[PDB]
Amino acid sequence: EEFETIERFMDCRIGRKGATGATTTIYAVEADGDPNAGFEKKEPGEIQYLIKWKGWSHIHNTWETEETLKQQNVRGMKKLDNYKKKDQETKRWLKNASPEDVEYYNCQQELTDDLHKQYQIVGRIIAHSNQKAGYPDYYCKWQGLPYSECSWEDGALISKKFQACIDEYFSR
Amino acid sequence: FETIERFMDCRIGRKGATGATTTIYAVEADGDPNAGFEKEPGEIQYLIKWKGWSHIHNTWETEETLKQQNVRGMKKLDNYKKKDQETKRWLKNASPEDVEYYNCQQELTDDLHKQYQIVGRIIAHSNQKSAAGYPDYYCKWQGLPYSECSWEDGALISKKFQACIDEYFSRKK
Amino acid sequence: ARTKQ
Amino acid sequence: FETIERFMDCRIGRKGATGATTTIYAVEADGDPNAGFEKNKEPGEIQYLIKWKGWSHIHNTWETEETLKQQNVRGMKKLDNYKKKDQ
Repeated sequence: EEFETIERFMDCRIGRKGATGATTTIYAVEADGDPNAGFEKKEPGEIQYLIKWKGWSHIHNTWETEETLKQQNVRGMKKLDNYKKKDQETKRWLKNASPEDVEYYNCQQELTDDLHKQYQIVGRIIAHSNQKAGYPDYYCKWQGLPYSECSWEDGALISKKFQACIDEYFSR
Repeated sequence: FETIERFMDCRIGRKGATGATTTIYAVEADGDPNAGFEKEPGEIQYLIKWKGWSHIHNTWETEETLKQQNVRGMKKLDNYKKKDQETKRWLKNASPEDVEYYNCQQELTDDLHKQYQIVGRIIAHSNQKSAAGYPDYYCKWQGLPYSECSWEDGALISKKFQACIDEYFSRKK
Repeated sequence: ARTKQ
Repeated sequence: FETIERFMDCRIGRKGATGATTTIYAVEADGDPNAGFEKNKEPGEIQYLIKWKGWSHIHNTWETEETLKQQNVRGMKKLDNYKKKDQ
């Protein structure tokens, strides 16, 4: 009686079959490995979308298939038809875009993408919970985003990549 | 029936300073209904980014106008408020340092958001023209990926981005 | 087209 | 004259947004006639991006069964085979 709902489509790639979901979170990749790591270096492809989930911070995005989504009962899938239509709509414009335009497109998407990557890195932990199952949860200010997007995140992790921010925090 | 996609900002301004008359294009063409706000006693108004409308079409709205319009997404007004409260409580007593950050790191986003409202580049136009003779323009917004491009009214755009327009047709040779 | 009219 | 060399794409677009007026040089010249479309305008047609034999891609256009129909292009067989997708 739960079900996440997709909020924003972040990116799409052609990737290894099964290299979608939980194990594609930046911190899983980091922890364990990247299921899409070797890809097309021959083997079957699968157009996958990078999802931003309602309720979770970008640090939790995952790659997904038009199916895995259905096979999971996520809401917002009406957004998937909007995206698809748009991507083709542009992949199209590409083959004919003058080099002067293709360059702009590349610079902008380059930037845009770096932006979308900050969102995943703690900028400053501003608060903390004092209910430890062994660690405190931390309230995080994400780089590139408003405080309106601070989100409680599991301690334990945070520490795995952002100790400096929590060691900082820390006045005293 | 419209949908609240995102809460961009929060303010307090003249009562009535909400809706269409509060867009930046309307404001530029007619002045700010919130004009030189302040003696004035005010209302809590939210800057809202709508579903299927570009940031150039955002508008300030009060919890009331929202309900009056039957817009969908009201759930969002509660979270936002609950979140806004959570922030304050947590920043009641923070170093002045904590506070500087917050104000800098918030002026950054404030300024960033404004960009979405300006056409960084027009990349195609319509074969059909208004009765006025304006075609519509597929606009690429400053700060947002091409997945965010959109078709905007010809007349609307021309009022403020005639360059991009001029420089779009100029690029044909 | 379509603005806030 | 006029055979079909290959169906390049497919789409739902404004009725009429087909033919000469859909070449890249014509779109760039006088705007895209599919501009702004989206399923709620009542034109809704299935349109195929049909690259032509004897013409390079810049000349490819968007046609419809009815449009291919009345021009009398050869290669319709291609259409049948293109209308070939299952789940």
